[PDB]
Amino acid sequence: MSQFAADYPWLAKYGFGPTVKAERWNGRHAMFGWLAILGTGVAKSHGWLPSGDVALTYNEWGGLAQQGFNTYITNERAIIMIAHVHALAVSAAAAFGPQVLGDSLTLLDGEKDEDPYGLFVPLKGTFGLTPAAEMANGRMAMMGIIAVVLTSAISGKDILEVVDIGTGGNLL
Amino acid sequence: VETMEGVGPETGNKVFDPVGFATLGGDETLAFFRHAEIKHGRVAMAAMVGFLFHINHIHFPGYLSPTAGVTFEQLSAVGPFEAWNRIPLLGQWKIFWTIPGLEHGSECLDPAGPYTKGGPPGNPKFLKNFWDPPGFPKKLIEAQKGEKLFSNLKNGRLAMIGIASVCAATAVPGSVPLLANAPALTGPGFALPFGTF
Amino acid sequence: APEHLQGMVGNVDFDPLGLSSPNNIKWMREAELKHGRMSMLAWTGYVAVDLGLRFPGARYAELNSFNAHDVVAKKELFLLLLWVGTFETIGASQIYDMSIDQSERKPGDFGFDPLRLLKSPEAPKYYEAELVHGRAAMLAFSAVVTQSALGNTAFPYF
Amino acid sequence: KVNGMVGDCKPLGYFDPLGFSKDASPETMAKFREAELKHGRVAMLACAGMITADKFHPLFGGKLSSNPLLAITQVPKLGLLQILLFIGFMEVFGILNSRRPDYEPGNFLGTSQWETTPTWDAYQLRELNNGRLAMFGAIGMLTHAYITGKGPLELL
Amino acid sequence: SEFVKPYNNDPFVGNLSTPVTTSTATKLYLGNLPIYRKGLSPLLRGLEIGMAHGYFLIGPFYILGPLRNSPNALLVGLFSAFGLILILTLGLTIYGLASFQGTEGGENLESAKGWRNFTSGFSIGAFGGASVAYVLLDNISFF
Amino acid sequence: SASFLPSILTPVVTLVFPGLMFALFFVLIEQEE
Ligand code: CLA
Ligand code: CLA
Ligand code: CLA
Ligand SMILES: CCCCCC(=O)OC\C(C=C=C1C(C)(C)C[C@H](OC(C)=O)C[C@@]1(C)O)=C/C=C/C(C)=C/C=C/C=C(C)/C=C/C=C(\C)C(=O)C[C@@]12O[C@]1(C)C[C@@H](O)CC2(C)C
Ligand SMILES: CC1=C(C#C/C(C)=C/C=C/C(C)=C/C=C/C=C(C)/C=C/C=C(C)/C=C/[C@@]23O[C@]2(C)C[C@@H](O)CC3(C)C)C(C)(C)C[C@H](O)C1
Repeated sequence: MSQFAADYPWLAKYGFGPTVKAERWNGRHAMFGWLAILGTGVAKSHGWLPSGDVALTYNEWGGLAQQGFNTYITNERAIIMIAHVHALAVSAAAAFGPQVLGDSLTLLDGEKDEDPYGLFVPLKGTFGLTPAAEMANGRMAMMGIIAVVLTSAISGKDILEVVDIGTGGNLL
Repeated sequence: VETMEGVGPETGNKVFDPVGFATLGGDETLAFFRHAEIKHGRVAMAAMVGFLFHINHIHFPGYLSPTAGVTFEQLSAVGPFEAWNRIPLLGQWKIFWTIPGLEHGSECLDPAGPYTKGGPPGNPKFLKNFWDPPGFPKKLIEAQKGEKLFSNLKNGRLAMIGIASVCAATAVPGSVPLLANAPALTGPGFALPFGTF
Repeated sequence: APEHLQGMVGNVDFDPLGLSSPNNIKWMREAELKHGRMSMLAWTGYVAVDLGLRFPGARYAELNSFNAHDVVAKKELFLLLLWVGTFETIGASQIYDMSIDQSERKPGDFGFDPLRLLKSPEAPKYYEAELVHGRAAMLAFSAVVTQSALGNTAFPYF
Repeated sequence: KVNGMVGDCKPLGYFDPLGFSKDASPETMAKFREAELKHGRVAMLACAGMITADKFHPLFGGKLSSNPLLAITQVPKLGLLQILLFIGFMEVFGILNSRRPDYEPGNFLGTSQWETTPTWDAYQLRELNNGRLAMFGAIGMLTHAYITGKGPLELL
Repeated sequence: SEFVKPYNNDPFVGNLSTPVTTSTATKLYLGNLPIYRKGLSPLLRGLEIGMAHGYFLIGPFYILGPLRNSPNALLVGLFSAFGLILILTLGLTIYGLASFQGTEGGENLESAKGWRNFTSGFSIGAFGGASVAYVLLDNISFF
Repeated sequence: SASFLPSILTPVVTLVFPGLMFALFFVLIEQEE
């Protein structure tokens, strides 16, 4: 807090660093990415459209074809990458656009960061579209991402399929 | 205000107004409605004279664009509203580009302003000698031309009714009883600009 | 009665989910009015095309409103896209100016009153008639498209 | 120079028969001078264009020389729209010049701020006389191209 | 005559009143552009600059890029225009940070609030102009 | 699978990191007392 405010005054002026704004935004991103992980699980389940066995040739994608160890980049990774790039373009338009209908990514001119604190953020009495409940949901989503990453790394299974243990028959 | 003109006999000497319309807005809305009524009337009377010329096979003794090959003779061979579909493709452009020029001038270049705010509706007399290239009204008194304007409005309404009847009879057979069947009045019943679009 | 931001045309204080901040009220009204106007035009066009009105020509005939979108997209809907975007650009100017500052420009008031019908004594009734018709037409067009998507297109969509 | 306006050439002087400029407001004079100068400039462009495009037309290849055929045989609709957009931009700037309270009529350079000599009036008269000549020449060129079907450097 | 005179009636300022600097045509052009037009908030100035610039910037990447002879030429050009627009937006933000510090704000462009509004308008306008020119370029056979 | 790490790290590091460092360094240059 004040340690990071004194350590990085330029960075803590604009709300960056360990602040409540950063953690709320990261929780929202974790929620949408949980939805995206579930959607990609459905994508491998149904086989809506992308196939991940064919390759990306040089003659249609340039130097963004064969890149790692002279290894082909597949159409599934390319499709998910293109979707992520479009999400990032919408993200840049929202971050550097007019601040309408939205909490700002950064802090504006001389405004203090909010503080719904944390600890346990009482669920009863804060139901609905309240900042404390959305905050709790994003915090739980970030912890779910951390737990899924650790479980997949330990078990040696796919990140999309280590959650398939905890669903049972679901999507894929 | 609904004092204006067009209220006379055969309607009770009162405003014919079942639906609101006249009270849908204010004074400027009435001026716009009167300008629309007068312009609609004049267009209908002109269309009626042109349609009567077309039925009686009164065409110009010219050629109408020798490059295309269309002549005035086979523009009268076909029925009404199909002759407009055969006026090449530059002729529709020229008839049009002439008519917006008149519309833009008739609204813009008024020393008193638009008919909604200053100036009577149906008065493009600021276009010099446009209404009267000869004199015709040049010695007529004001009391005469007021009655003539009233006759203008009545004949315009009648011509609107008549051209609607002609379009309906050319479109839906048996709509007009006196028209019934006819040798002419055979065609699409409507004319799109530039033929198809 | 949710907050004090309400109190305008078509207000019955209906906000159960509470999606109305002090800032997001003018944008909410502008979005509702834009959706309502586009839905009135959309429902009228869908019904009128399915009722029998056709563009004169062999291409635009034999087509219902459901299977019209993938036929005229590259040729006829492009002109509508150009004109709608042309109007929406100046609309964007006015809307953004209203959003940041400019203490006039009530949401929906684009100034498009050419006939000057607001000079009538029934102007507030025109306001609530517009809003009620916009809500009814959003519901009506959503109904029409979701019913016609489930097989039975016809005219009556049931 | 009569009434503050250049003109009045030697072969025929203040050329106002029919009384178009008798007892007329200076606004009417400004409108008439704007019309005359814009006609002259458009007609100089037209005359030079037909003369050059009769014998030197490299922009699209073989493109004929009958001037009404030139505008329709090619020049795709985007090109005509771009020409119209350019001309509309210049006409909007003409309107904005006409609204200014220093409006010399055919003047986009705004020469009222700088000092002027009779040589400036002589050059303005040169522009006006060349403009009028090109007015007549452009009408004649279009008439020949319709009657015969050949351009200006053709027909000879 | 003399068409080159001291600039703004001051003979010792480092400028001249040539027919390029002080013509009425140049004043009408450079007094009605978005950065100079009267009665414009900084956001609208940035928006009107941005749409033209984005249209422009998606111009050269599609035709001359490394993937020009590819079925994905227009998409790659759009993405390259998006990246250049993001770089220009970052440059505008860091210029505003370095230039306008401890300012009062307001509708003036030379302030923190004004430059933030200008940068936001430029970014959203540039992304929109690139997208619009993508849409027009994908259906270029319409014209 | 270690065939992704070049294509991930090399653009991130080589492009994104010095661009942010140039922007941050320029801002730190031009801040005054
Ligand atoms: C339409 C173009 C046009 C216009 C608007 C003007 C306008 C003007 N001229 Mg001008 N002029 C023109 C063409 C034009 N000229 C041409 C072509 C010539 C060469 C013969 C001249 C030669 C000329 C001289 C030598 C002088 C002027 C002067 C003037 C100014 C005052 C006279 C006046 O009131 O005229 C008003 C003019 C009009 C209202 C235009 C009338 C257009 C009619 C309707 C044309 C009718 C047809 C026509 C007779 C023949 C054309 C058809 C033919 C191709 C077959 C005024 C600004 C005087 C001046 O500058 O004073 C300082 C002066 O001394 N003019
Ligand atoms: C060493 C780091 C590095 C890397 C990884 C790249 C990567 C790339 N360069 Mg590049 N370049 C670099 C340094 C680098 N450059 C330097 C130092 C110079 C100057 C000498 C250039 C000059 C250069 C030119 C002149 C061109 C490239 C092109 C390309 C692209 C190759 C063509 C292709 O397949 O994609 C095709 C491109 C796409 C599919 C678009 C991808 C969208 C963008 C790039 C992603 C967004 C990135 C984001 C904005 C980064 C933010 C940075 C900011 C935070 C500081 C690729 C994106 C070509 C290119 O971009 O094609 C138009 C091209 O024409 N480069
Ligand atoms: C100073 C030593 C050094 C140098 C010059 C390089 C150089 C390179 N490494 Mg690398 N690397 C190093 C140490 C070094 N490595 C160490 C110790 C590790 C183990 C963690 C790695 C792990 C590593 C991976 C996994 C990958 C590279 C890759 C690369 C290449 C692309 C650049 C890049 O993305 O790096 C990214 C490197 C890192 C994120 C690791 C940090 C590197 C060291 C620890 C930092 C040393 C800083 C050095 C002292 C300079 C200080 C001044 C500086 C701030 C200006 C490039 C040839 C990529 C490759 O193979 O491309 C073909 C790639 O995918 N490196
Ligand atoms: C056309 C633009 C006109 C500009 C505007 C204008 O001047 O307005 C005047 C105007 C109307 C009007 C108005 C007034 C009522 C009069 C006044 C109003 O005043 C106000 C303020 O209200 C304004 C307005 C606009 O309402 C209309 C002017 C129309 C004009 C000047 C029309 C030229 C056609 C020439 C043709 C068709 C040539 C065909 C040539 C063709 C089709 C060929 O085949 C040539 C050919 O070579 C080809 C290709 C191959 C060769 O082998 C064979 C030949 C040699 C045969
Ligand atoms: C208290 C204290 C100490 C401490 C501590 C501790 C324990 C600190 C722990 C911090 C911790 C544990 C921080 C986790 C963050 C997780 C994040 C940010 C996840 C983001 C995930 C996001 C934003 C979502 C990303 C994606 O959605 C995207 C964008 C697309 C999807 O396709 C993929 C996914 C879903 C992944 C010390 C060490 C003792 C020293 C000192 O005393 C101070």
